[PDB]
Amino acid sequence: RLSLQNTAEIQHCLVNAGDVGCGVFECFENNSCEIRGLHGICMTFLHNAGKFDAQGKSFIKDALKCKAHALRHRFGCISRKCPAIREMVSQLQRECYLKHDLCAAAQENTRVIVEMIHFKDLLLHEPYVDLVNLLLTCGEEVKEAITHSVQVQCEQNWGSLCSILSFC
Amino acid sequence: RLSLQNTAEIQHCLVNAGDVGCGVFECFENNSCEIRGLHGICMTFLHNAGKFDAQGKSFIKDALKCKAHALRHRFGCISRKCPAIREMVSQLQRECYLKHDLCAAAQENTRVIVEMIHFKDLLLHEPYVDLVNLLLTCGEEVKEAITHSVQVQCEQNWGSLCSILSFC
Amino acid sequence: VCTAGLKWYPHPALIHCVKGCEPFMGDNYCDAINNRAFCNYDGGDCCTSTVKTKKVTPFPMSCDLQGDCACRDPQAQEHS
Ligand SMILES: [Ca+2]
Repeated sequence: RLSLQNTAEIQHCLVNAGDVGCGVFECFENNSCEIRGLHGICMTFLHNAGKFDAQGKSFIKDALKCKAHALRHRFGCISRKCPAIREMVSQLQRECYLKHDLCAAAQENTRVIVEMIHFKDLLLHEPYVDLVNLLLTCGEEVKEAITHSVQVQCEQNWGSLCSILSFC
Repeated sequence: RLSLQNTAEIQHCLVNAGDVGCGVFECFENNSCEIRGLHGICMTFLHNAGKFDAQGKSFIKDALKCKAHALRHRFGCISRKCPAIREMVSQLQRECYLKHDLCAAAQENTRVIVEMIHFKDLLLHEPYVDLVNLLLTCGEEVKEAITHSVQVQCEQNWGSLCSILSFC
Repeated sequence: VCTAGLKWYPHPALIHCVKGCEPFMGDNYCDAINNRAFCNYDGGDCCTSTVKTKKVTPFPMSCDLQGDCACRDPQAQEHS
């Protein structure tokens, strides 16, 4: 159900905006599909890229390049349906994270990745949900730290709601 | 942090709107404190009070009257801060529900309340949060049905996110 | 009370049970069931001039204000 003029303007982005930099992901936002946070994703991670170590910086550069390149190339025959858009975006995220070794950067910067994740942003946008889903399968200590952090923010922002959702 | 003009218009609405109807809770919407759904509460539950049994209708009318009357009277010298407003709103909701026997009436119409409750509604508004929190404390069968429903819609609108948040 | 003709009067066949109207008469809630001449036309909840709030709220609101939830009381000024 994506708008045709939205398709035209987004392909104008991809043909004009270069892969390096968030501008491609800058204008992926405000789409009809309401798949938001890519602005937030790129801004937050590039703000905190310095806090990431050298391996973290290498991983974030590789992941940003992969995301831009794959979302430029694979944006072809995808159907107009927004759920399909989100589904293919999820596959692109998964591939870019898995083949660029996100989990090791998670071990090396457990505190940092805890720092970026904010419960409001996790609730609002799907890509953060995908990130935390992969985080919970990227290391026992890392998944434990992520669960502790999400419990802390969940409780402090939702009151008894957090225990209501967390039966166990 | 509630605006003074907002305070004046809300007290004008309260002194103008009667005990019955959505008028009391209609003006309460669109406030600076972002506590929403009160107009939705009145609108939906006055839709569905017919589906409620006779005791359900009596309870729902009594609860609406209690909410309007108490929220009008106790809206006195509370501080301008929204968190206090939300706290007192939740307190009044739970007080009216307990004094009008929400639990047994919900037990008689578990399926109906399952029908009204929506994942987006609980995701958006704290009032319905208070309602469902009390509902999970209103009967083992009722809480089980509410948990089944909330899991169903939460996984419908979240997919694997709902499962990964509901650890066990 | 049975008469001398060995027949019940009033005859049970002529008598039948019709669903009554809810105790909601006079509660300012205009429901179609109570809005009948049998019970005070909902106690005046379905006529704006009669309801003490001087405004009719149908129960539920989906009920049409001009249908069965309309003012059915002839003595009301709206009918006049
Ligand atoms: Ca009535």
